[PDB]
Amino acid sequence: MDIPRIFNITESAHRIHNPFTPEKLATLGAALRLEAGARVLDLGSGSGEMLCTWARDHGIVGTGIDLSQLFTEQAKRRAEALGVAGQVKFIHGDAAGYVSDEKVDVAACVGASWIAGGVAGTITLLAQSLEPGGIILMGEPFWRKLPTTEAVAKACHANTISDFLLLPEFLASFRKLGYDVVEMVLADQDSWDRYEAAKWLTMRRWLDANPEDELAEEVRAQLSSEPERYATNTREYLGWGVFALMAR
Amino acid sequence: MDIPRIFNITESAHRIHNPFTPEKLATLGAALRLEAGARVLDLGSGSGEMLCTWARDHGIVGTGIDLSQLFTEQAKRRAEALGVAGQVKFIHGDAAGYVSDEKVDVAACVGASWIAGGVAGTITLLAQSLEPGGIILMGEPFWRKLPTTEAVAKACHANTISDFLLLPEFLASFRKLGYDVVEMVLADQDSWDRYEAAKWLTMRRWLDANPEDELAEEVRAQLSSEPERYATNTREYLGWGVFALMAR
Amino acid sequence: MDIPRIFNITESAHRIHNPFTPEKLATLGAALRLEAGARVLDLGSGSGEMLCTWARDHGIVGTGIDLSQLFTEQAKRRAEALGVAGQVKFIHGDAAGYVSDEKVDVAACVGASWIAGGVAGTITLLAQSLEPGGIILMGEPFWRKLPTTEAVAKACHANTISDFLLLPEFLASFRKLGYDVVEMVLADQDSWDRYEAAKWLTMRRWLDANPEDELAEEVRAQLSSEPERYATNTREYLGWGVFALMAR
Amino acid sequence: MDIPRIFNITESAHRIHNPFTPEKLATLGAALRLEAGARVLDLGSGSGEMLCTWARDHGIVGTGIDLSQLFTEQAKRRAEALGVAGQVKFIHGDAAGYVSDEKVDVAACVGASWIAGGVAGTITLLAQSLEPGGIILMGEPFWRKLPTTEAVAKACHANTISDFLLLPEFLASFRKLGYDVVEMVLADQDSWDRYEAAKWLTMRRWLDANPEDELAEEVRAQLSSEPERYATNTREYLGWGVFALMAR
Amino acid sequence: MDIPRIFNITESAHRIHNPFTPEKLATLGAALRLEAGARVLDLGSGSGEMLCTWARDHGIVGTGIDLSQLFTEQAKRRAEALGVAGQVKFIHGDAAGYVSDEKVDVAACVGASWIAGGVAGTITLLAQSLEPGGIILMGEPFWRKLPTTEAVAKACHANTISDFLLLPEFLASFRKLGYDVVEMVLADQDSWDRYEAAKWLTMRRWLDANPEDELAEEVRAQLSSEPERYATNTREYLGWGVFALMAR
Amino acid sequence: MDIPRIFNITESAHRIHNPFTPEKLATLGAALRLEAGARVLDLGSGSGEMLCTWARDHGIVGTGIDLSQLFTEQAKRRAEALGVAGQVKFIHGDAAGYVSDEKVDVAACVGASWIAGGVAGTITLLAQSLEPGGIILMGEPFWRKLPTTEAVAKACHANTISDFLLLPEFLASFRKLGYDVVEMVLADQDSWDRYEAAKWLTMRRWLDANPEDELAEEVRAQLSSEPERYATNTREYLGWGVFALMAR
Ligand SMILES: Nc1ncnc2c1ncn2[C@@H]1O[C@H](CSCC[C@H](N)C(=O)O)[C@@H](O)[C@H]1O
Ligand SMILES: Nc1ncnc2c1ncn2[C@@H]1O[C@H](CSCC[C@H](N)C(=O)O)[C@@H](O)[C@H]1O
Ligand SMILES: Nc1ncnc2c1ncn2[C@@H]1O[C@H](CSCC[C@H](N)C(=O)O)[C@@H](O)[C@H]1O
Ligand SMILES: Nc1ncnc2c1ncn2[C@@H]1O[C@H](CSCC[C@H](N)C(=O)O)[C@@H](O)[C@H]1O
Ligand SMILES: Nc1ncnc2c1ncn2[C@@H]1O[C@H](CSCC[C@H](N)C(=O)O)[C@@H](O)[C@H]1O
Ligand SMILES: Nc1ncnc2c1ncn2[C@@H]1O[C@H](CSCC[C@H](N)C(=O)O)[C@@H](O)[C@H]1O
Ligand code: NA
Ligand code: NA
Ligand code: NA
Ligand code: NA
Ligand code: NA
Ligand code: NA
Repeated sequence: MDIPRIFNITESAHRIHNPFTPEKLATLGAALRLEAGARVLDLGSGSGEMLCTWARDHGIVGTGIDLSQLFTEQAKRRAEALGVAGQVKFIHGDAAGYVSDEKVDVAACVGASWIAGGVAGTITLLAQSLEPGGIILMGEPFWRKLPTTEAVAKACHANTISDFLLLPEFLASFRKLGYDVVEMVLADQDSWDRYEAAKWLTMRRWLDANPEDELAEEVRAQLSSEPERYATNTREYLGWGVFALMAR
Repeated sequence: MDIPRIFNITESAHRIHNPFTPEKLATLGAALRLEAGARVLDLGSGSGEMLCTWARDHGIVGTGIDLSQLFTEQAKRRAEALGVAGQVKFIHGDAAGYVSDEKVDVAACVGASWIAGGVAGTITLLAQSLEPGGIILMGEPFWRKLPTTEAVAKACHANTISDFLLLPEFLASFRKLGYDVVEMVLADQDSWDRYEAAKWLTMRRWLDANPEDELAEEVRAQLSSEPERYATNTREYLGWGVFALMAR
Repeated sequence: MDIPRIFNITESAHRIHNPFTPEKLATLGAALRLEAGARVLDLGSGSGEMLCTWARDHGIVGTGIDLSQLFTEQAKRRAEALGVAGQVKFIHGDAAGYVSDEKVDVAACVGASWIAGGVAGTITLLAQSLEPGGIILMGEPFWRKLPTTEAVAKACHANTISDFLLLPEFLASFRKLGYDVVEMVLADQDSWDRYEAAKWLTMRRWLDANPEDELAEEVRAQLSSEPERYATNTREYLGWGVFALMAR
Repeated sequence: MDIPRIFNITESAHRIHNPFTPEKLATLGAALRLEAGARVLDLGSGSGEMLCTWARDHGIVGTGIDLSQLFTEQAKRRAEALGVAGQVKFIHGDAAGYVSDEKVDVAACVGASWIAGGVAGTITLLAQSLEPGGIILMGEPFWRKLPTTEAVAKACHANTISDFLLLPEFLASFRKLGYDVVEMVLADQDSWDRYEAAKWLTMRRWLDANPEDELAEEVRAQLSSEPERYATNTREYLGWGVFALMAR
Repeated sequence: MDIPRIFNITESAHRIHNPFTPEKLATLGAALRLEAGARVLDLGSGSGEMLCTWARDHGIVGTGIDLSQLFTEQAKRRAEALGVAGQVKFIHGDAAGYVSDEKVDVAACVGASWIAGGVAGTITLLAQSLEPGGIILMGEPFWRKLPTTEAVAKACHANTISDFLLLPEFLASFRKLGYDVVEMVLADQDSWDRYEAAKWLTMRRWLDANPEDELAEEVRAQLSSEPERYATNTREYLGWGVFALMAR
Repeated sequence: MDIPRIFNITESAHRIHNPFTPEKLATLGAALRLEAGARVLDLGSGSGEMLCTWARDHGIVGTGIDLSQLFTEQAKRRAEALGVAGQVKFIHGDAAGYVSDEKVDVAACVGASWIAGGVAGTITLLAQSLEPGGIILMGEPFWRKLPTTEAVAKACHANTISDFLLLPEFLASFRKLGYDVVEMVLADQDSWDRYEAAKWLTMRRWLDANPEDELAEEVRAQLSSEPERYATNTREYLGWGVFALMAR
């Protein structure tokens, strides 16, 4: 099995499947003070950009599990291209209930927390793989500012305003779970632009090539509506970041 | 050991050590559809009013653990007075890490969640005592409305506004923990008045009797300031309720 | 025929199918100054709680018509349980166009006014059964405060904001129909909680028992979303009450 | 002498001539921790509901003075009906300057403070009857929220906004007089509804019976206008409560 | 009998006794798609401008009843002046309870609904004269925008804000009565100016001619105050229109 | 081919298929200073009211293309009725890509700009038919005021708020295209009422005649909801006008 086809089409040219730039991803690697040889587990690892670049830049080793066949293949090509295939392994499969045999120094789920039914569930899962004194990484949305209506929330892929919290309350929610927040690297509007806008070029080039595809009608509708939807709703209201956690 | 002396002085005449009336407490018992013989565990059971009245009215049995020696003694006198000592047992002691040998149908912590380091920790503790298909009860504050300043928060015994959530987000926080909210009974302003205002009469009568006590100066200052503090801050801004939870 | 199955599932454990507590229902009985022997007609009588309790407490007699087979059966069991079956009769059927042969002192429709196509139509219908000098009872929603968006209205089971009025304008609407408002008993937030929150426990227990039912998917979705929806929309914005009317 | 006829007509069926329910009145009795044998003086005692019910429920004894002949007669019938005539005495007369020979444990004026020219004057009067260590009870209005215009104030039976204070400032005003506030029981909107709405049924039934009375025109005008006036002005803006005071 | 003298003085030179221009009145005639021979009943027909002009322009026939002797005489002169006396009949008298013997295609009350005690009563009366498939016309005020204070309402000849509704809620009120709104023609500020400002010239010319009349003092006061009152209150806040209704 | 059936049903009795009165349409003709013999092309000409009335009043000649068979037939009957069939020709067909052989003095698209994929596309198309020094006419919506939510936009037949602009920005958009705005005639609320309200009478009369039509259910739902929807959304927020353009 796989993820739905439309995601593979829309994000086929993304290295990072989230609102983070390469510069943010490198900032995060350095913020974690990763040492050579550190072991990383990444559940929902996308196209392996985090593991591949940290292997290259910090000498880490690790494993990435992802449900997408396409993105798994990209991750493997990426590790070859960077010269780090010896350090990082990519597995195509479902990461639900995944627990590592050898403990890791960093256990991450960067924007895939439905794997264990939400943020708390995912933290509990990742904790099972974690070396005492290690770090858990959660990549998650929050309100950059509070939407004025529930409709802005539904245009940001939530059901209600209560699905997300403003940053102080979101940070508080990790504390209330039992964790210290020990680091964080947040998206800014420019990093959101990178994630969203790149989909538009990808979609248009796909559409030009696939005018009689069963999905061409749907894609054409998305391409038409997305820039304005994104600018009106997401760009102003939706925050995102990676939060580093250690259990008290 | 015990709780600090000032709490015993201020609340010596309270049956319910929270912003709930007798009528709210009975509403809660009926809302839970308690059957005769149902087993209840109550961590931080106060003066045993919940266990004693539900024993009388619904035929439940149970155990209440409380750190206060005074309130434990009151709970035992209450059970005798109601004719339910055969059904409900009160233990003087620290409820931290308390796990029941026999499972219970209802496992409760009504305004004492620091016992396991917060709401999530306490839910996890209570779950260890719970019969499959049972209910967890959490009695907790939330924002009735959002304070306009951090100072209102500090006047409501929080450190920051982020310590509490508005009701929709608070309900969402239980869902995000993995629980369905299956019932709730909330304080209203009248029930808050019962909890707070009763302290003033108690304090004044204590003060009249104990003019040379080491605490008389402190109590005199509290009595003077409390009604206005309460009316300005708590009465308008601070919500409270009991939430009934079942793990999904 | 019957009402849709989902209502029978959700409300199977409700005595009162509206945002009124037992205490509100008793307040209403006393507010009407009901005399022993007074005759009451109740169209859309639910589980007969109003007729049964007023029979017990005030010595009234009457008839309740309801389309639900389940709720009719409950009403009949309730009258037996209270010792008032001699005083109150429950009929399973459609109350549209129902006119009593003997006149009544109180003719009521408590939250079922679609029976005669709305509030005005229902008042006109009930008037046909009414003794000169009798009282008409209408149980109806109104805006507790004005929603800020049409979406809050649609989340409160209206189509538009104009479907309901703020209380002064709603009271004015009865006056403009030709009636004096002679009494009223309104829901508060606690009574709304009783009506809504009780559905959640009922639904969860049903779901646990009926995992392969054709409705399990729908019920699971409702249970997940309802507490937050209710707290965000209904609890703050939607009013409800019973209004007592006499024609000028 | 007597009170004006219109008040006797409008309130002839009220047990409590203020925005308090029976449940609030009983809450107040218990909040005061009244002991059997405690002596109560009630100036402007209405229909004696406070004295009669506290005699029945707490074993108090006392005296109620009221200017209304009707309400005095009702109070005497009430004490007989409850079996407490031996404990409570009702006197028809003017309570201005009334000082008790035997001291009392509770000296009350519940919504009649014009007797001594206002709140401060009335407190000073009641203090003359009070046992050292006793409680003074004042039943008084305040702003539940601040009216936006002087016209809302005049529709709430004040002359100006400055006639009343918001609750914190009102509580402060007792402190500034020299008293600790030691307890309080406040009206809510439901208790206001009980007080106001009951007048409408009373008025309509009176009007039906007295179509050619000199007051029928005035009463008809009041009945027409009151529900909307009440809902627009009083229900949202006007607070009321009973405050228990002890001199510092 | 007649209407009070001051109205006859103020409006003696008006053809249309409402905030409608001739152009609005003609728009309304065409909007109703009146056919030659259609029968119209007009209760409170003023100076007969609606009947006379529709007779001339659409070939309708009809009857107008008005309580003013003056305005009845004007209506009769108007029908002669337009050459339509054969088509339209004006009757001086009270239109309360008026029911036509022959049914009509259009039954109208344009700003005189106190005749049957309000909008609903008047609709019910007009319905008695109506051919199945005919139209009822109601000319009524509503809030163009919501006044900020009750005083603006009293300056617009209402008692309270709740006397009128904003247009969406007003339209909803007809729907809730059982009627489809099938057409409407609304006043604008210019049509209000025509109705109000014309009174000022009339009043001044009357005053110049009648300096010792018993009403000269009152008229002088009105003339002085009206333009500013009108501009401050009515022109911005008060809406008006004619609504065409058909029973569902 | 044709337009969908529902439009033909709803607008069968409209001469002007837009929020313009006859008086606005005549104002526009005079504003353009049309000379006898001037040639006009009208793409999406509706029922030909613009061409027919300008032929009659200004002596213009022209051609109207419309996709509706019904509205084309009406246009031809209209030209006969006005005595201008010699001057104006109506063609049933698709106006997309339509370019005139003889140049015209006025090239118009009045509320049909989807013909060339929007305002800019339509201007470019019309320009191909235009005599140097001629005028292009575009009939288009804009925001009369900015909706407070995207839902108001969707209730005004847009997808997002960004679909339309406030008038200054809308006028700027023509300037930014390369055109001077040389004249304009805008709808007001009364002209919107004419366009929308007339649909309600048409729909009701259709419904009365066609109770078993496949569309009766849909039409009944529209008739019920439209007046309130229109008053809440369109009447206050949606602007419309005809803008006269000359290329710089
Ligand atoms: N059950 C599952 N197990 C593993 N991966 C899953 C999954 N469900 C979804 N995914 C993957 O979760 C990812 C979410 S996008 C984030 C990917 C990556 N962390 C990055 O930032 O680039 C997708 O790559 C998708 O393929
Ligand atoms: N570590 C601990 N173990 C058990 N009880 C504790 C405790 N720390 C505080 N408490 C108790 O927690 C209670 C908080 S007040 C709430 C008490 C009770 N549930 C009621 O509603 O009336 C106090 O009674 C206090 O004695
Ligand atoms: N046409 C109809 N005739 C009679 N009852 C109807 C009906 N349509 C719906 N109902 C009933 O109307 C009720 C609405 S709920 C309110 C029920 C009751 N008055 C109470 O307050 O508890 C339901 O019990 C439903 O069964
Ligand atoms: N001068 C006076 N002396 C005694 N009673 C007076 C008075 N002037 C007014 N009253 C009484 O003051 C009362 C005010 S209403 C409040 C009555 C009562 N405390 C209750 O809550 O029900 C009326 O009963 C009226 O008769
Ligand atoms: N009881 C009654 N019966 C008939 N006409 C009445 C009436 N009471 C008032 N009127 C008339 O109602 C009218 C209100 S003014 C509106 C008049 C007319 N429809 C127009 O628009 O011009 C006045 O002409 C007044 O004379
Ligand atoms: N492709 C197309 N070619 C020509 N006319 C079209 C069209 N698509 C829609 N229309 C027409 O465009 C019109 C939009 S309504 C406006 C019509 C006219 N200008 C008036 O103001 O009255 C309708 O008459 C419809 O029939
Ligand atoms: Na940036
Ligand atoms: Na309350
Ligand atoms: Na309450
Ligand atoms: Na209440
Ligand atoms: Na105008
Ligand atoms: Na206008």
